[PDB]
Amino acid sequence: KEELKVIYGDNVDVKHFQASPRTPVQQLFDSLKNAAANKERAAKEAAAAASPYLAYAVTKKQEVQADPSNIPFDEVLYPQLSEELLELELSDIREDEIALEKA
Amino acid sequence: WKKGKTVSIENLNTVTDKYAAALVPKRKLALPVLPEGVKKAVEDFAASVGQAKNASEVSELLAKSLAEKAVVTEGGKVVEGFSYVSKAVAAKVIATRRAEVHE
Amino acid sequence: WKKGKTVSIENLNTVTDKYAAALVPKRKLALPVLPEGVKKAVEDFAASVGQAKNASEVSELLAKSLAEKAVVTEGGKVVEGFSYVSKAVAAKVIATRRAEVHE
Repeated sequence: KEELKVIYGDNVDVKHFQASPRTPVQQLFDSLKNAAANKERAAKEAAAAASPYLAYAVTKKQEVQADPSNIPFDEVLYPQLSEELLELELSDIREDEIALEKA
Repeated sequence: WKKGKTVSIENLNTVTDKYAAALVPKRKLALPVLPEGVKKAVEDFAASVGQAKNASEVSELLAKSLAEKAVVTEGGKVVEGFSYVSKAVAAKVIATRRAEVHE
Repeated sequence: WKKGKTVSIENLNTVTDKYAAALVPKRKLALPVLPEGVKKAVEDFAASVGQAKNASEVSELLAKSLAEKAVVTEGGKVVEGFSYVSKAVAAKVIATRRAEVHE
């Protein structure tokens, strides 16, 4: 909820994104949906910065975070880990299936 | 910083450049953002042939088709033959596997 | 042509301009040809994000999606709300109707 409230508001409907998570294509298009409101927010935060160092740091932090290629995907970064997280879930489903096959 | 000297803004900004360079993932999806120089060039050609009412919807299909085949880059260079299973695809695998065991 | 005068190439060419203007149909489909100024602008952006191996195949989907919604113009202006049934769609109607009666 805390990762998707900044896109979809307070009533996130977490159940829909839990059953079907967002695609990398879908994660791109919500990053570009608020890309106009984020760059304007980075301008007003750099203007209200206390120092020129704090003004450069917010524009540099937002320039990295505006890029949707800078979205870290654990399926891309650690591929053998993400297939291990998949077979972690599928083994619990398989152990329930062996109990039904024994019956 | 040296005891007699004083740290300057140019050295402080390359340090923040080093922090934000670590925010970039080691291996990332090259999720393409459609540039406005490409986006309105398509939308003026769509308005050239009378399709200005669906000129925007054409540019979304151009943006999605570039995004559906988004490639994986590591050092800026494309990792050749890289296969990844996303979290939305993996949760679709889990849900049909749960529905097999539940029925 | 007058009996003392002599017909010039400028008058002969506007006459051939009048013949070729009749070759243009009174109501025509605005079938869009993708301009190369738009085509390589998409293909350089596709090569910008590492998709240069499928840069050409992206431009075909942009050309087809503009062509699948090709609009109908009469005097250069779009005929609003114009529906037409093509010969490929009509022959698909005939073939399933023949297959209904044959079975």
